[PDB]
Amino acid sequence: SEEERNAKAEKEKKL
Amino acid sequence: RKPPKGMFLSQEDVEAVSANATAATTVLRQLDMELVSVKRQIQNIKQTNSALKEKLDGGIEPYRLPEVIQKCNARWTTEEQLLAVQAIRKYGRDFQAISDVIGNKSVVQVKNFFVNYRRRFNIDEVLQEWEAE
Amino acid sequence: PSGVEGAAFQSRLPHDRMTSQEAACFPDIISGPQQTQKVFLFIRNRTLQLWLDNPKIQLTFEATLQQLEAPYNSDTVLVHRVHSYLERHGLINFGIYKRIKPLPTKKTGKVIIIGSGVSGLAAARQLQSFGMDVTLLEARDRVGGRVATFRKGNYVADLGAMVVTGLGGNPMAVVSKQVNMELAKIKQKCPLYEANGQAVPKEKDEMVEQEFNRLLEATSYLSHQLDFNVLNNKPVSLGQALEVVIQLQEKHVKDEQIEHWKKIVKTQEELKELLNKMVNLKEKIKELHQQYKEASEVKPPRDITAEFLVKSKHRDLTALCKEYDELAETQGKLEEKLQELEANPPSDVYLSSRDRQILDWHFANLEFANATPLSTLSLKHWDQDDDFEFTGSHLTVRNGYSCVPVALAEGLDIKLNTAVRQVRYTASGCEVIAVNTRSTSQTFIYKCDAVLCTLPLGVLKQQPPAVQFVPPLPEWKTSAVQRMGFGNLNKVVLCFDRVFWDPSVNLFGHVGSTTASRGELFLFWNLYKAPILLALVAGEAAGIMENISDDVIVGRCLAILKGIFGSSAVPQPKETVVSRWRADPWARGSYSYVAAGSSGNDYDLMAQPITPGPSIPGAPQPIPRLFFAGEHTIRNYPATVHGALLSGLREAGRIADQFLGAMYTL
Ligand SMILES: Cc1cc2nc3c(=O)[nH]c(=O)nc-3n(C[C@H](O)[C@H](O)[C@H](O)COP(=O)(O)OP(=O)(O)OC[C@H]3O[C@@H](n4cnc5c(N)ncnc54)[C@H](O)[C@@H]3O)c2cc1C
Repeated sequence: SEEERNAKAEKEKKL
Repeated sequence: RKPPKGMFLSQEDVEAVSANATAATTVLRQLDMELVSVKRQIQNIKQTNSALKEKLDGGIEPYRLPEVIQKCNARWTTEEQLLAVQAIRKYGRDFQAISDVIGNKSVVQVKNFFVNYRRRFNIDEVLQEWEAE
Repeated sequence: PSGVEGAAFQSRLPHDRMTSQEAACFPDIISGPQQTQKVFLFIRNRTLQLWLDNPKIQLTFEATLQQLEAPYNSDTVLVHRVHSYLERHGLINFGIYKRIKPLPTKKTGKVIIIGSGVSGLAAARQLQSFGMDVTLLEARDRVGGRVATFRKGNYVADLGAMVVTGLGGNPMAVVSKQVNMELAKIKQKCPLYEANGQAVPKEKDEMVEQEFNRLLEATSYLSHQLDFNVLNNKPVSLGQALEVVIQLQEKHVKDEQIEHWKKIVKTQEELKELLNKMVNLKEKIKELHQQYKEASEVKPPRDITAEFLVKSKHRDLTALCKEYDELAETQGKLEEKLQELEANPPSDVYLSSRDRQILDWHFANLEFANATPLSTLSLKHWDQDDDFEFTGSHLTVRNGYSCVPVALAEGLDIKLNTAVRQVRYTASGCEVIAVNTRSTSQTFIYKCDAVLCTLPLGVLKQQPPAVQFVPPLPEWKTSAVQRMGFGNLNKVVLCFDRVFWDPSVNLFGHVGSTTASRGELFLFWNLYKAPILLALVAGEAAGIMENISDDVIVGRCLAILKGIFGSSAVPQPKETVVSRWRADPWARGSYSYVAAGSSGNDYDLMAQPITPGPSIPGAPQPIPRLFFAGEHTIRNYPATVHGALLSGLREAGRIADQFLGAMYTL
C-alpha cells in the first residue's frame, strides 16, 4: 500500500 | 587581513549595527536626520549669503579715486615737512602711510626724516601723543 | 599534472608525500629513511598511472609488476602491498571494468546495504569484488536515488544532479571512461532579464556581479578577522553577515554625504564672515569718500591742516579700497569652490532597487548552489570544501546521468520496492527488517554480518523515525544528524516541440521582483539537444513552491518566458515535470549543507561506524557492525555524486578490512 500511499499524496501535491 | 577595496567594516561599526534587531534602523535614520538638518542649514546660509551679496551690488566703483602718480624728490619743502609732522601725529610709525600721504618721499626718506628732524619737530612727544590713541 | 605526478593529482593524492592512510598501512616505511619513502611513492603513483591509463579492465598484481621498471620491480612484496592497498581503498580497480581474475564462488561475510544510490552501488560493487556476499535494499522501483533522469521519447532531463563539477581529480572521469556518457561543456555565459522582460545592460550585470563577489569577500573578512561568528549566543549565518555588510555600506554612503555637506556649510560660513566684513568695509568706504569730498571741496588756498586732511582721507580711502579688492578676490575663490562642491556630490545610495534586485538574483544562484537559504549556512564553515574543487570546466550528461547508476547496478543483488523499517545490530551480527512497498503487510528479515547505511540525511532526520535503530544510535551520532543541514532545490522540465530561445546560450536568468521570491524560477537551462528548458527553484521558494500545483508552476514559467521572448513565440509545452524533493519520502530534501552551528567534523562523525555492546556481560567486544556512507558522510566532497561514490568506496574498504583481514599491513 505504501507505493499506492506515496503515489496518492504525490498526485495530491501535483494538483 | 584587510577589507576589500571600498568596503568599510570597522570593529566599532559592526558592533554598533548588530547591537540588536533595530540598532541598524536607529543608526541609519539618525544619519538621515542629520543629513536633512545639514541640508536645511545649507539652504538657510545660502539665503543669508544671497542677501549679503545683494547689499554689495554695485561694488565700490562710485568710490574709487584716480590714483595720481608723482615722482620722488630728495629735497624737503616746508609743506612736506608739515605734512610729515601731521602724518606722524596721525599714523605713528607707519612709514608706508606717511610716504603715501606726502606723495613724493620714498619709504626710506621717512625714517631719514624721523632721525634728521629729531627735535626741531619734537617727534618723540608727537609719537607719545599718538600712542594715547 | 602529467606522468606519475598527474596520476597522483588525478587520484586526489599528493605525489611527493605519504598520506595519513598510507602511514597507517605502511608505518615501517614512513617512519624509516626517506629513500624508501620515495620508492613507495613512485610505486604508488605508477600503479595509479597504469590503472588510470586504461580503467576499462582490471589491473592485476602481475600486470603491475611486469609493466614496472627496475630497480622498482626488484622488491615484489612492497609492490604487492601497494597494489593491495590501492585496490582495497578503491583507488584502482573501481567502477565497471573487465575482470581478469574472476570472482571466487566461495564468498565470505554477509553485508546488507540499505539503498541503491551511487554510494551504495559503488560500495556493493567493491565488496563484491572483494569476494563478499552483498545484497542491496532500495525502497524505490529503480536504482540511482538522487540520480534521477526523466525520459519520454527522446526527451531526457535530469531531476537529480546533472553537472560534473570538473574532471581534474574527479573519479567520475574514470567512470565516464567506463560508461557511455556523453559529456558536454557548459558555456557559463548567462544573460539576465528583469521582471518586466527587459534584458539587464551588460555593464550593470558586471557592476552587481563584482559587488556580489566583493560582499562575499567582506563576509569572509568579517568572519576571520573580526571573529563575528557568534551573536547573542547563536551562530552567525552567511545571510546575517551579508545583511550586516550591506547595512554598513549604506551607513558609509550616508556618512560620506554628511561629510560633503559639512564641508559645504564650513565654506559657506567662511563666505558669510567674508561678506559681513566686506559690507562693513563698503560702509566705511562710503563714509570716508563723503568725508574726502567735503574736505576736498574746501577751495584752495588752504592752510596745511586742510591739505593734510585731504591727502590723508585720500590714502585712507585707497587703503580701504584695495582691502575690498583683496576680499572680493577671496569671494570669487570661495564661490568657485562652492560651485565645484555643489557640482560633485558623492554617491547617492549604495544600491538602487534594480541593483538590489539583480544582487538578489546572484544571492539566489548562491542559494541554488548550496540548496538552502543563506540564513541557514554557517558563516564560518559554509565554504570549507572549496579547497578541493576539481580543475576543468563543469560538464553535464547529455544522455542522462541515470546511465551511471544503472551501469553500476549490473551484476548486483538489488531488492527493489523494499523499504527498510528497522536495523538491529548486536554483538553477534545484524538483522534488517524490511517491507514490500507495494503491499506493506508482507515483511522480510535479512540477517548479515554488517549493515551499510546509505540513508539520506533527510531520512535520518525524520521524526517520527522512518527507520528505527535497535539499539538506538548513540547521542554523538544523532546530534550530528541534528546539527547538519539538509537543504532543498527543485526543477521544472518544460518540453516543447519548437526551439524559441537562443541556441548558443546554455542558460539564462530571471530577476525577481522581491527578495522573498528571488529563488522563484530564477534560472533556465538549455543544455539538452532537444526543445527542453529547465527552470530552477531555490531558496525559500524551493520549499514554498512544493505546495503549488504543476499547472500554476508551469503557468508562472510560461509567463516569465512570454515576457522574455514575446507573448506569441512561446508554445504550450507538450510534456512537463516538476520535482518535489523535500516531499519525496525516500530523500526528504536535496542534499546536505553546512548549517550554522555545524561544521565538517559533523561530516566526519556521520561516517564513524557503530560498535554494539557485548551480548554476554564481561565479554570482549572488538567488532563494529553498523557502517555509514553517502553524500553526507564525506567531509571534503559533500553534496556531490563523486562524494557519494568516494564514501561508498571508503566504507567498502573499511568493511573489507574488518571482515576479510588487511593483508597489506604486515
Ligand atoms: C535536485 C538535486 C540536484 C543535484 N544536482 C547535483 C549536481 O548537479 N551535481 C552533483 O555532483 N550532485 C548533485 N546532487 C547531489 C547528488 O545527486 C547526491 O549527492 C547523490 O546522488 C546521492 O548519493 P547517495 O547514494 O549518498 O544518496 P541516495 O542516492 O539518496 O542514497 C539513498 C538511497 O536509499 C533509498 N532509500 C531511502 N530511504 C530508504 C529506506 N527506508 N529503505 C530503503 N531504501 C531507502 C533512496 O531512495 C536512495 O535510492 C543533486 C541532488 C539533488 C536532490
